Amino acid sequence: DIQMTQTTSSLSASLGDRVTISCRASQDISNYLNWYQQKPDGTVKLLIYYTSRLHSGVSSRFSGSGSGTDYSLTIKNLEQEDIATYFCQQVNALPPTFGGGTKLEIKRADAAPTVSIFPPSSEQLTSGGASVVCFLNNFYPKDINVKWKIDGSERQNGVLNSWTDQDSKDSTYSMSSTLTLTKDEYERHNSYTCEATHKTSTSPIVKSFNRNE
Amino acid sequence: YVHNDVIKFGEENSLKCSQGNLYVLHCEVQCLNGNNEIIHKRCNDDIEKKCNGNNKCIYFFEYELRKKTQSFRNKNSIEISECVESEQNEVKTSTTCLLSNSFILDEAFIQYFFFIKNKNEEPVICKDGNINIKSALLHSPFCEIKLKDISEYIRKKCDNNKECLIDPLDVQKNLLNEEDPCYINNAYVSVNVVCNK
Amino acid sequence: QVQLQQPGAELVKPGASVRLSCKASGYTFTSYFMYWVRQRPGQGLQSIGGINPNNGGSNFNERFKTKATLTVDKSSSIAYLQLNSLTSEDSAVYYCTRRGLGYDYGGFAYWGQGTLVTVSAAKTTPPSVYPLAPGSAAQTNSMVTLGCLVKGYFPEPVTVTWNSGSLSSGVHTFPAVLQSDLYTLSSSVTVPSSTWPSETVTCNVAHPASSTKVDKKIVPR
Repeated sequence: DIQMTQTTSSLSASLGDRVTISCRASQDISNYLNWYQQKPDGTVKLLIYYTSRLHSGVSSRFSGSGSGTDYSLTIKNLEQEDIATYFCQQVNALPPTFGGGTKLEIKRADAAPTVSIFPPSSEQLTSGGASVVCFLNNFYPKDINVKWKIDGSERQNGVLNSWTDQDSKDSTYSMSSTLTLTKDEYERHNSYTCEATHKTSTSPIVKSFNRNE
Repeated sequence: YVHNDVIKFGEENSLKCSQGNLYVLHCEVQCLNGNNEIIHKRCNDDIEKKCNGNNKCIYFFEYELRKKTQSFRNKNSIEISECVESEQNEVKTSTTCLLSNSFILDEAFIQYFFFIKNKNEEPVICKDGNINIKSALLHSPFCEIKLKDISEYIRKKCDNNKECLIDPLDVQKNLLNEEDPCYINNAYVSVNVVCNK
Repeated sequence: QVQLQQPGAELVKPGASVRLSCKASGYTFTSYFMYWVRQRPGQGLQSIGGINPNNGGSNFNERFKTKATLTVDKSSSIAYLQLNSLTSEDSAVYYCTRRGLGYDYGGFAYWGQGTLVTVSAAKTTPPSVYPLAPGSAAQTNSMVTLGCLVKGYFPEPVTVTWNSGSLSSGVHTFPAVLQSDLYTLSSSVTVPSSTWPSETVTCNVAHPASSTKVDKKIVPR
């Protein structure tokens, strides 16, 4: 099995930019190299085959080049739609083999999170559980931290966090933070707070409610 | 022996038979057009005119719009119209050497072995006796499926008849429901056949 | 039009095997190899192997020489990938795929949706869905964020839409997280304050593994 190597794991470029993604085979593959785009939803599309032949319907912004072991995918005038993972593949010697892929992220202006907090629903409480939820939406860059407080006391146990991939339409990121405890413990306290610390300010963005209101 | 050649535009292909004469099996052009899409064009007839029935030939392919040189090399040129100059362009073609290009089989009780072109219309004919197919194989060495055994089809359609039409295009289009240009434009057949009585 | 149809999901007990199907249509099945590809959740594409439907002959990538068995049914134009004696590490999406053209340099232009194989002893369980409704708010033009919390289901995937797909912008559906053999996920939607609650907002949660859909209306509290 010919080993394929994509050197860059992850790429960040601005709109309109030109990006190059490289691929290297462990032995001469005589131009039998293909390129694929996998969008965040998992759908795989053929872009280029035989080094440089565009697949039908693919935009001429994509081009391929190379020979021997070394091959390059070029994307001109980057568009938002281009957020994806790009994979090469040799078909010179069966079985075919893929490179490890290169993730492409599109730059945008920094953005503070939009923070919203939700108490447990009546429905969930009726079943005996109590989840407090907090969304930190449409921020940029990726890195963010959230802290939960219950009656002023920081709380770590029972917190489950989840992060989206980069939004294909506005290039932002979003996060969900869910603090779960028993209905009994929930009813032993009054105020609940989630605090988002993001590089767009030293002061956390704070959202809170009181259970008895 | 089958020569399966892949050649660029500009590159000369020089064929020569140690014995026998050339028989062209298929030819295909793949090139960018002015609308920067990959198109397919024929070249079989051109190669046949230069090569078939000769012990040697030489040719190269070139573009409609070119700077015309004066050179003795030019007698070997074959122009392909709608193509525009591009490294993506490519011709794939195969030839083989045979002692005879006739499909009339003169003797009984001896195996004949020969190839049948991509778009053959000439029947195999026993001068004496009737046909009996030992093997009929569909070759497509440039495609991901390289070989199909069509012996049973040819056998039922020809055995115990005086003549047999083996038409790879009709076999593929009508028996195998083939639509892919790789197979349609480049497959060819080899046959092993005997005339009995 | 070329179509390769795969089931959304397979739940397989550890140590058992499963036969994945890939039902092809819109082209002549015997004119192409069928190939298969694996993708573990956060990883890349890995080729498994491919089969010639005319003679049943196949090639395999090294890592799958025993893990995978390829067959076809020419009559019904179905390709099968049998995965043998699975472990949790075989949990992954499995795609079938075929070349766009029959040339030996062809790339893989047609892909099935991929089957998410979950290797686990846990039992299928439908989701509970809870509404995430905002508290009191002034009469201002600040946009309103709503949501739904989905808990207690197994296996993945669940899909979420809003107003049966009508409300498509301003939605974030977050990756599921596994806890105690149960998944939890959530989705948010942000709408103009002029619309909800007079215009209704409902989240629609689909869980094909349990054949269940839950349509949770978000109501002011």
